[PDB]
Amino acid sequence: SVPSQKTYQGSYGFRLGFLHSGTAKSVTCTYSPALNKLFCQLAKTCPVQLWVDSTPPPGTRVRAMAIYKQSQHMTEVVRRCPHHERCSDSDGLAPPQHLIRVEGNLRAEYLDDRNTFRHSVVVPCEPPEVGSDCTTIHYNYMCYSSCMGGMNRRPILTIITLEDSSGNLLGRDSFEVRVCACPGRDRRTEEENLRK
Ligand SMILES: CCn1c2ccc(C[NH2+]C)cc2c2ccc(-c3cc(C)cs3)cc21
Ligand SMILES: [Zn+2]
Repeated sequence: SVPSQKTYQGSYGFRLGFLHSGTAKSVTCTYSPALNKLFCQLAKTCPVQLWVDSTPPPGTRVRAMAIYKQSQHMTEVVRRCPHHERCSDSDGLAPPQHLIRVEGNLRAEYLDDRNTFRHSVVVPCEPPEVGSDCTTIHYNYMCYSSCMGGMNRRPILTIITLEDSSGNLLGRDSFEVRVCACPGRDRRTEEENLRK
């Protein structure tokens, strides 16, 4: 009824990482460690790093899913709003209803869960390229947090799960997301509110 959001490194020491993009007015995606919150513009690239301490088996996958953060909305499926689900901006793979897309991975699979109706996007887990220390997935969020009839100003969390080939849990991490016009300014405002 509600997916777990408990952080779980598991046997492979799985966790996320984020770039340090700053808070200039021009920034399109920026992560706040103090808030555990990603701020991004609509349909812009959000790089999310995957870190492990040891190599998981072939066939391991990485799934992303959004849920509402507030308990009174947690059972509602997070989906694109009535406008954006009809705006014909598909990449030829993501269903138009899905909030979260993976950019530039032809092996991405999009699931409409037959029992919970929740949306998710899953890719094969891959090792870092030679010369790199981690692997990065590029996500896009396809509605604003404010979209009426959709998220409608309700905060969401993205849950990233490391899964075996059957879909069993190997690791879990999560972060709040705000999709907004000015992520740099909103990160500064919310960090100031937190300090106050
Ligand atoms: C989570 C992404 N990922 C990593 C992230 C950080 C580091 C540490 N670098 C210093 C190593 C790996 C790593 C090693 C192997 C694999 C895989 C191998 C196979 C066969 C499938 S995935 C994935 C990996
Ligand atoms: Zn929308």
